[PDB]
Amino acid sequence: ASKRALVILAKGAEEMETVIPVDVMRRAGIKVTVAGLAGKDPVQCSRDVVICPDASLEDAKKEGPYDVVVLPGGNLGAQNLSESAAVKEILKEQENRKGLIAAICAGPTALLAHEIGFGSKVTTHPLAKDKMMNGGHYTYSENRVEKDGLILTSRGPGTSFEFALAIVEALNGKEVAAQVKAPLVLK
Amino acid sequence: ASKRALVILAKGAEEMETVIPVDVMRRAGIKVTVAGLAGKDPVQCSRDVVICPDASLEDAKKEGPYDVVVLPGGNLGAQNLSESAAVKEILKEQENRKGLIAAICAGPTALLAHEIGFGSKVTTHPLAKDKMMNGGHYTYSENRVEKDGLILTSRGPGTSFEFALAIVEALNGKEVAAQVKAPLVLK
Repeated sequence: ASKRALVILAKGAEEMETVIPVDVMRRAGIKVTVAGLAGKDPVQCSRDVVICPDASLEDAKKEGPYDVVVLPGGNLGAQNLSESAAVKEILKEQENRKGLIAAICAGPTALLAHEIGFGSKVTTHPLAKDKMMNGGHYTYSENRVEKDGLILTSRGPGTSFEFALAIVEALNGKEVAAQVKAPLVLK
Repeated sequence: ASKRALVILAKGAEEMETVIPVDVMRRAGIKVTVAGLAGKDPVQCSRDVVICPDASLEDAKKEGPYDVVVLPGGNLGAQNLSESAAVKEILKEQENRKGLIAAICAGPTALLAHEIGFGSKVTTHPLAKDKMMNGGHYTYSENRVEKDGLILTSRGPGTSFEFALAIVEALNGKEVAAQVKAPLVLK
């Protein structure tokens, strides 16, 4: 069967950090569901790009567990994710079932807000470090992509490809990741 | 005043090649208009990401000339751009007025279809080279970003950031490009 990914899209989400992983994972044969936090309506991203989610988080949630739950960054988007009880439940369940959780940029602060994976080595956008480290519940890393067990984090728009490919490797293996990477014309 | 950019969005367009330049240019203070080729309705991109254009190409066109006309890639999207008479007129006018034209991935083949900038040194996605070189109307380059005068081209999803930053430098200068680049956490 094909692995499945849940991407939670909220207003203020960084559109590059949303689209790059969605696109790359789909190139990997992963069944991706772009779930709107607020509902089924179009989401206005941080730089005003408007994306239409495949479904509402409420409905997507009802579609069994996913092999990975992806949290895009963007300050306002991360704040929305952090204040959502629905998101809290989803991450709690994913962590409990030992499923992968991937967050990029300011996205990881949602993990702190919902007390997810405390003790994990994580990274975030440089400007989100202080917020993420409030209380010292995680150990900080400057690696472009950081994967501590089932907690995978990344730094920003510029690390989106590395972040996406790391998720692909975790779900479908190194061979698939390399196959998907070549046509992208990356480094 | 602020520079203005026209991004032409067609069905099948590569969403990463569309969103990255739009986002980066907006970070640069450039007024960007995402114009839908088919109309004002949402556009289904190559990897099914659905983007809502700011306006129709027909209406965007009526909004005077732009400092840059951007053509995203994606095979099906490039084909749509190449078959559009509206696009032909827009590029002809931009070239005539000596305005910048930027195309990435398969996007440059739209230039060939509309006989734009013949004789220019250009690059495209590796798989689009043969189509672009039919007739030998351009000279090929393997540079990740190629800028020959007012014709700026790039190779693929993985060169999108370099492509966008090149456009920013061309419109607003090196200082602004560097300022916009730092927060992205690129190479």
